[PDB]
Amino acid sequence: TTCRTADGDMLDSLCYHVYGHLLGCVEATLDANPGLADEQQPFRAGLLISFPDMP
Amino acid sequence: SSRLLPPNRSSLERSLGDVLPAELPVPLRELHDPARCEAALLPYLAWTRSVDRWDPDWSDEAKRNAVATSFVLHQRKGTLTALRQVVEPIGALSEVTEWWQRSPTGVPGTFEITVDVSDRGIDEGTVLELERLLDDVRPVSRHLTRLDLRI
Amino acid sequence: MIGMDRRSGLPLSGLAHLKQSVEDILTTPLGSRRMRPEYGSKLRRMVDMPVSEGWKSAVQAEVARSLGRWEPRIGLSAVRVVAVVDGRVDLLLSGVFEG
Amino acid sequence: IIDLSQLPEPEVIENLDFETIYQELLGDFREAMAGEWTAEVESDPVLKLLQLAAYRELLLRARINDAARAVMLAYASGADLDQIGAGFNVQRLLIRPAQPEAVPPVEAQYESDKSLRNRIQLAFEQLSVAGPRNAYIAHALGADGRVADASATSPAPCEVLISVLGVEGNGQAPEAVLQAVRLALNAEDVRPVADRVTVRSAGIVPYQVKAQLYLFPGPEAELIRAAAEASLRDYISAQRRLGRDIRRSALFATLHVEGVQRVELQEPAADVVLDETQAAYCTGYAITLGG
Amino acid sequence: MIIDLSQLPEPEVIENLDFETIYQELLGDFREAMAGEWTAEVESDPVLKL
Amino acid sequence: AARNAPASAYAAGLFAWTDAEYGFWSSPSNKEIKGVTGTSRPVEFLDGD
Amino acid sequence: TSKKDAAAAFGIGSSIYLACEAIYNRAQAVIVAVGVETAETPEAQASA
Repeated sequence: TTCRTADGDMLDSLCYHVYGHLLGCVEATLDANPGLADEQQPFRAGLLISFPDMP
Repeated sequence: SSRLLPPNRSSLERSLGDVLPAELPVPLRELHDPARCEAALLPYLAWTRSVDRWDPDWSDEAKRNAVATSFVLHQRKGTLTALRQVVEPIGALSEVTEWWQRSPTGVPGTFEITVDVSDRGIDEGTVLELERLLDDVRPVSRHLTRLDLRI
Repeated sequence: MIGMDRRSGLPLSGLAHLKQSVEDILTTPLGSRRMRPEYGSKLRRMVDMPVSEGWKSAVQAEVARSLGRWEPRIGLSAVRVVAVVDGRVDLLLSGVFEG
Repeated sequence: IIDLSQLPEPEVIENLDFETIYQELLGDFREAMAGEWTAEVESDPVLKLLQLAAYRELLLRARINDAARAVMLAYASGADLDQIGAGFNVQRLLIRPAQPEAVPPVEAQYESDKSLRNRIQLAFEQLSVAGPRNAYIAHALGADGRVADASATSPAPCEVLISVLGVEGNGQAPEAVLQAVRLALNAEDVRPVADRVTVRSAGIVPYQVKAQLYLFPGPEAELIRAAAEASLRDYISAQRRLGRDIRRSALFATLHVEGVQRVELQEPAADVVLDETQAAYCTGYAITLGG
Repeated sequence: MIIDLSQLPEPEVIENLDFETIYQELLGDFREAMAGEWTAEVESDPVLKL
Repeated sequence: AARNAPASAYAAGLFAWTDAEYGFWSSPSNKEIKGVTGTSRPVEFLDGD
Repeated sequence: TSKKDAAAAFGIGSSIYLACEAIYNRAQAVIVAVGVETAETPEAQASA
């Protein structure tokens, strides 16, 4: 379920609209994403985050 | 940073958001790329790539290619191609011997090799290493201790 | 309860700690806090909504909600819309003092 | 084959102490607050926040260093070489695995450390099947009831002299164990080349050591005397693991423990030489105190 | 004869993370460091912003 | 170190702050200046003289 | 309109950035800054 960010979107805001809660849902997104943490926290205009299923 | 904090914030909190995180570099991917290792921790990587011979006298351009091509050298030890690249810091590729250049059925010793190395950059010394630098490429009993050199 | 002041770092407990928490809540939006998307108010989303009698039922709710969630030491008295001047809506918020 | 995990620790990031991290944060803080700094601003709650922040990257410079240890083969611990050995075609095998002879006494056992890393070190010495100096070595370490190998050649060419040494006890390895190297070297050698297999190729001379150590007037002389052989009885078995020499200084430094002011040696009059061919065996030691 | 990567055990350096077990430590590192001078664990307190 | 400022930009910081805090009808003549650390030729105002 | 906007438009350490530094710490307001070049004599600085 890969989604594309915008240039000011942030990680905990995005996966709260997708999942509905943030307990164990942000660091699992950083886990199943290669090089996402290396990228700066204010995301670039066209990075791809693949949100995993069953948080 | 300052942007990470909520919009209603003082100038005190706006300063502390640039200070209280205090991010650091993570130089962890550079530890296994030999062309991007620092010079102080390079012989750690030379151990795990099983680099058999090493000198703390080379330039850094001459140290990193000895680690990067350590796989290809040990992959085909018998082949001539590895022999060409084991003499990497001494820039030298002139001539290699073969059977039929000698007519009476080879030397007694079943044609141990007498390779040619030409070095013009450095003239002092550089002889007493070449009989043991080529020892790891040499098999245990396929070749004999006869050797030839050139300055 | 003893907290620190927002500017200048001073430890104040009763008067300005109750004020720096309520006056922050009315202008802090939802999702601005890190890992706390339910802190804040919908008052930043009440901008440019039409000023109707059903709109005041929402603002008097969202004042009672966003302060009722995260500020139990404040008893809200009255949120009366007292003036509509030039689109600016004057909402009077008289709060009791505790501690 | 030399263990690299017995050295002082390398620092990939610098490891500053708690005080120079704190003043480095304060300097950045003053620049950010330039024009707004006041004595009141540096209050007690704000300072205790900055004393936390000076401690958190004290635990992050310690985090980057402790992560970079367990990635390099130098100071990598168990259940983590399986990720490194998969990059070097190294899978752990079973040495008498969990067969429940009786069901409540479970007896599970794998390969330990500091020898599986050695196989990873020899992983690149197993690629070449044209037989370099180490491929005869690195394939002969597949067995368990032996020690490592050394290669040499005195006679006419394509006659390999490999010295199959074995650590299991008093010297001589069995000839039935000697036949296993031809089962480990059948399609790994070269076909025209032909080796001879000598278990003891130079001879065995009996050695000893006699040391009169001194301890301080102080702690107990039972556990400090016995701690000298804790670094010695595993040291003698590691000498022919590389086929190299013992020294007089090996008989000094392996007996210096906590509580030693001087040592002494009498058993050699002069040091002996042990080449890559020549080896020896140590029968029985007696290290006591002079006091 | 290569070993499949799906039969390896999980390693040491990979950690499951939690925001709470970092943030509840930062509560339990600051509360003892104030010696009872800070006691407002309400979220609107600007120590819980930081 | 401590440099001498003209003290005219610090007064306009109060004219811009009281209009945002107390309004444009409010005088800035009792409000605090934040960046300062002293005053060249300090004037006397003790209690009520 | 901000303290960083005066540092980019007039340079840190200028005599007019230090005046905007005096304003943006106490308040947060709009500043229409002109900025002139430094004259040689202190008497000709008044004429600029």
